[PDB]
Amino acid sequence: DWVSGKVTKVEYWTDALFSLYVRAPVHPFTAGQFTKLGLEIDGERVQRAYSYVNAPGNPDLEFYLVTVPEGKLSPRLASLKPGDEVLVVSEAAGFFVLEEVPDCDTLWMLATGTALGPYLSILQEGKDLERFNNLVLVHAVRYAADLSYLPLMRELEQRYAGKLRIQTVVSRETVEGSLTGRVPFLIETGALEEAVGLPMTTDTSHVMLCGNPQMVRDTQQLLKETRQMTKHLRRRPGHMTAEHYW
Amino acid sequence: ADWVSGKVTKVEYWTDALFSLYVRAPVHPFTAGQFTKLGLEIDGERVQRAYSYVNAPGNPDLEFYLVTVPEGKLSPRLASLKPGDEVLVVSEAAGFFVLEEVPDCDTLWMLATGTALGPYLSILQEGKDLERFNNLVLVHAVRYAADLSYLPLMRELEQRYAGKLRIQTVVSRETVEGSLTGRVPFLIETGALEEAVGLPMTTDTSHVMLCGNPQMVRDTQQLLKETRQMTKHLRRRPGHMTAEHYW
Ligand SMILES: Cc1cc2nc3c(=O)[nH]c(=O)nc-3n(C[C@H](O)[C@H](O)[C@H](O)COP(=O)(O)OP(=O)(O)OC[C@H]3O[C@@H](n4cnc5c(N)ncnc54)[C@H](O)[C@@H]3O)c2cc1C
Ligand SMILES: Cc1cc2nc3c(=O)[nH]c(=O)nc-3n(C[C@H](O)[C@H](O)[C@H](O)COP(=O)(O)OP(=O)(O)OC[C@H]3O[C@@H](n4cnc5c(N)ncnc54)[C@H](O)[C@@H]3O)c2cc1C
Ligand SMILES: NC(=O)c1ccc[n+]([C@@H]2O[C@H](COP(=O)([O-])OP(=O)(O)OC[C@H]3O[C@@H](n4cnc5c(N)ncnc54)[C@H](OP(=O)(O)O)[C@@H]3O)[C@@H](O)[C@H]2O)c1
Ligand SMILES: NC(=O)c1ccc[n+]([C@@H]2O[C@H](COP(=O)([O-])OP(=O)(O)OC[C@H]3O[C@@H](n4cnc5c(N)ncnc54)[C@H](OP(=O)(O)O)[C@@H]3O)[C@@H](O)[C@H]2O)c1
Ligand SMILES: [Ca+2]
Ligand SMILES: [Ca+2]
Ligand SMILES: [Mg+2]
Repeated sequence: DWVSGKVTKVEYWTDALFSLYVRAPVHPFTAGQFTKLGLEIDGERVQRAYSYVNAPGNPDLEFYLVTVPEGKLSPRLASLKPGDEVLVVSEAAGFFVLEEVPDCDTLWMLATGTALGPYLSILQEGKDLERFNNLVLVHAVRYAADLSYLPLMRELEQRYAGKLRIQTVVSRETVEGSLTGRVPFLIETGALEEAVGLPMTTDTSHVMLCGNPQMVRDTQQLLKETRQMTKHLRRRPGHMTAEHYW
Repeated sequence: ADWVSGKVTKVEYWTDALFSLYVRAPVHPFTAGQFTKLGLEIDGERVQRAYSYVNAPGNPDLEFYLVTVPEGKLSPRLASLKPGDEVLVVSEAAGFFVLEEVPDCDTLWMLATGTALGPYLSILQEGKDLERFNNLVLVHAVRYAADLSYLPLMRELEQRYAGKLRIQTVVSRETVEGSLTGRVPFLIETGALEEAVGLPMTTDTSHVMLCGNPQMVRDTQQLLKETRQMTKHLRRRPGHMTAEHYW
């Protein structure tokens, strides 16, 4: 069921990255889930999926978006202003949630670009992570200026008091404090595990992968070929849980 | 890889973003459907990317159909080459997206998005070793009708194959006469593509080649597996679909 949402704020982080804040009578959701946003464009209802950034129970629904220049809906969401109406599906969907994650010593959460949101909702909620000894959050972007949620990421790192390790990855420039390259290369060379201080192996880890579908594909391929890791299904458990954004 | 120096003979733009790059270079003979790598020494590296030959093997005008990727590293630099510029070229082609790897079938379907039409154009311009296929289907899927850069070549090929080759163009963001509207998996699932071409896409009749946009390749393979019971092809474990992803 669609419901009418009210835009409270659009905040731009760069010329292309922005966060959209909404009030809408949605149902409770599980951290990691997504809903759909909708607008009427040229007489047609256009809808896309967007992950909740906010923890469940935060009434300020938050979405981390990138403007796709030739896209249908994202440039229109990008022009929303406080007070504008946006349609929101009241029932969330998705299985990219903690309750579906197998037990493991280390939960790796890998995200590209604007796909960070499910992890932020999970980590801001802060519940049901006791059974994991280690948490690792990796945000991979083109440029350091694209690390829009680095302040929250550092606050979360502080609050988890050493359980959560954060690592930023910047692929198109070299910046102090970040690894340079793409995630598959960084896994294969040992760079990511050296920087984080933890191994990513079948004996220790479960790996969640969110965002760029070619990154998800290539990382799963590499983990399968070199780490003997398998894709996870609820009915057929494995080491790798993925959510593709397109 | 043995790099050789190539000479740009021409860059020809078809739209603001689509162009063909023409090169002379001492490359080895290649098999139609294969690709080489082009390189420029820029940005403190030898930036190199794979590009499919559009030309038939034996055509000395090496031809590459490219799209300018807005924030891309190499494609905007290739797009600003001029006659007489040097471009580096790997002399030995690579790739298995070639006829000798295609299982026997009644109908060979060749589906391409965007600038991934090149391997099929090289195969179909060469025109050899297609006797074992009864029917050939060439599908070019693009966003806008203006993006059908090789439509005149496709029409001449359609004429020269005297009916053996069926061509269909697909345009996803507008409705234009002569083209189907939408995305290839949707056109397959509704029967519209097959109705337009007049041939079925089934495991009994077809092998399907998929070239270009990796999501389209992924989604088309998924649809065909789920609804036509097709499998991915490996030389050692034959199946019904052969893919070449462009990223
Ligand atoms: C479960 C799910 C959750 C999603 N969550 C988010 C989210 O939190 N934030 C978000 O920005 N998008 C998210 N997406 C993607 C989103 O649904 C849209 O596809 C995106 O907003 C583009 O829509 P569009 O109509 O503008 O472009 P379309 O014309 O529908 O899409 C065309 C192209 O947009 C590009 N694209 C789409 N999404 C992204 C992206 N995230 N980053 C970079 N390029 C992209 C791809 O190149 C794609 O081929 C999610 C998708 C799914 C399925
Ligand atoms: C076997 C093979 C054959 C290829 N043949 C061709 C060809 O004939 N013509 C061609 O234009 N490209 C072709 N490609 C893609 C090509 O190698 C490059 O990736 C492309 O030119 C962009 O390079 P870049 O340095 O500009 O971009 P990068 O910054 O290195 O790439 C980033 C992004 O560019 C986009 N992109 C890459 N290729 C394409 C494409 N073809 N269409 C749309 N978006 C794209 C994707 O979004 C990709 O993530 C081929 C790739 C392979 C593996
Ligand atoms: N200029 C910018 O910084 C910027 C920022 C946001 C959005 N945009 C616009 O929006 C689009 C880009 O969105 P985005 O940058 O947020 O997302 P993106 O293109 O998915 O890039 C996110 C990250 O994923 C990496 N990646 C891509 N393919 C990969 C693969 N196969 N394996 C591993 N890693 C891979 C990229 O590395 P690579 O860098 O090597 O691709 C990058 O670090 C473009 O249309 C662009 O115009 C631009
Ligand atoms: N003016 C233009 O329209 C134009 C044309 C060429 C190049 N460009 C630029 O170059 C890039 C686009 O290049 P391109 O148009 O050559 O290639 P592309 O984005 O790969 O699109 C080629 C075709 O693939 C289809 N497709 C995409 N994802 C699919 C999927 N999951 N399943 C099935 N089909 C799918 C597209 O349909 P959809 O339309 O539904 O995505 C389109 O018909 C952008 O940066 C763009 O700005 C612009
Ligand atoms: Ca608040
Ligand atoms: Ca795209
Ligand atoms: Mg890309």
